[PDB]
Amino acid sequence: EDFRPVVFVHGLAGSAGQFESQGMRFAANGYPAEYVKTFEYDTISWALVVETDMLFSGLGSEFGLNISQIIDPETLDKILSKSRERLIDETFSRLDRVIDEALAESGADKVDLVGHSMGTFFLVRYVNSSPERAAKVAHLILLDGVWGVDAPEGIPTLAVFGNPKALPALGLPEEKVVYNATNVYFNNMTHVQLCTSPETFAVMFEFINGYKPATTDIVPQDGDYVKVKGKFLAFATNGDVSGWLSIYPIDENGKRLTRLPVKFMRVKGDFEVRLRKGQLYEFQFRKDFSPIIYHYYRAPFVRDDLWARFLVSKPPLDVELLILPERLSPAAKETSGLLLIRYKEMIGEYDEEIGGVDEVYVNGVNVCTERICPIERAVNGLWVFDRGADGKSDLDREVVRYSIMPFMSAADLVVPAEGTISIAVKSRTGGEESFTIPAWSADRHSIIVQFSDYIVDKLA
Ligand SMILES: [Cl-]
Repeated sequence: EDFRPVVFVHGLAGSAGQFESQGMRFAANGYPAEYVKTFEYDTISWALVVETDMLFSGLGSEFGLNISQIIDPETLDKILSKSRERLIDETFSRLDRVIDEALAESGADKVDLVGHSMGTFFLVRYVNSSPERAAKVAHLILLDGVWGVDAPEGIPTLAVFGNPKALPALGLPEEKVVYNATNVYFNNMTHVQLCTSPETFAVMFEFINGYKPATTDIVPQDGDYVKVKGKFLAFATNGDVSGWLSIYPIDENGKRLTRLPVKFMRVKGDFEVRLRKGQLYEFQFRKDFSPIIYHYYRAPFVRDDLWARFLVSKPPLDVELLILPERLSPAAKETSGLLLIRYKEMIGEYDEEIGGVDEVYVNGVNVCTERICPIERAVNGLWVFDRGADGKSDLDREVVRYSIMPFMSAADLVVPAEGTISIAVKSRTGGEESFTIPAWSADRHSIIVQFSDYIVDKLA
């Protein structure tokens, strides 16, 4: 049996990340790893400059609208004043090039396209832009995005929808339906969860090949060394980010097992490295013109991953600024700053349809309350710092500066910069995950811990 390449188009504030576990699920099922292609683009210019089209009644922009608030007036003016048409020629061109180099390197003739959130809106404009394009497409998958339109002409369509409750920005929907297509609904999944979900990988595999797949678990591959091919790129705009990568292996408490790194390298966007399967690692990144030190943490690589993404904070959506006032008080040398990420909504409020709530333990305190991670917010990024630098942990006063940010939320917690910190998460879909890392100083360090979208319960 033979597979055809797949291209993945992220949604607003998204990236290849949302399709990293999917790329590995396809891998263990035969798919040669280098076939799962991700297409990244400027989610901020797209939603602002294109999706404010009347083509879907301005329905795609909704999300770029809110997130743009943080933009500097001069720079936002610059953005909107870009030519709507040229940015679509340019961009859809880069997608052609990408799809070609696909068929070409694989020998197949048709490819399968996947779209998520604003990304669905993207794909559709694309497949309907001409015949020659709709020609090079085998099947089309539209994850929890556009609805209320007819699927492209003569091209097998698949559209999956999650619980709308966790997606305010799309509104009053009685039934999400992409006409004449195969519709699948998981009313027990939230927006991004549904993109990285295993239960959603199955439906995907079947619809594009013709048969359910062997497994949907992340399979630890034979061997001692895995190949990671990631990228340090700017949040939301996905531009390449320049810096220095130092890799230090560590023990169950974040302490470095070597005095020097096992890898130190110049990075300008993309990067490749060979690492030991199942080994804990700390990714220390120093971005250009920022004296801040970034400590990236996550679960070990049980197998080749060619879609790892490390998100950096850059202009125009310099999201790290909102935390700036604080990083600057002398209080900072006494607290630690954390960013908890999980491409699977961390819910703090119960909802029958959803089925549960997660718990995120930072130093014993659970920071995934009902007022910090309500479903509406669809929390994927979570900042944990000393709000105000008062040294007091008001966990009931929601940090307001994230009100507007899509997919984020924060929480006023004090995490002592002495010894270590302990993040422990009991996922709402069963399974705990836990990390213990050095408690770095908020004055010179930022800490990014990334939870795994997939988590097993070999007993439940
Ligand atoms: Cl605030």
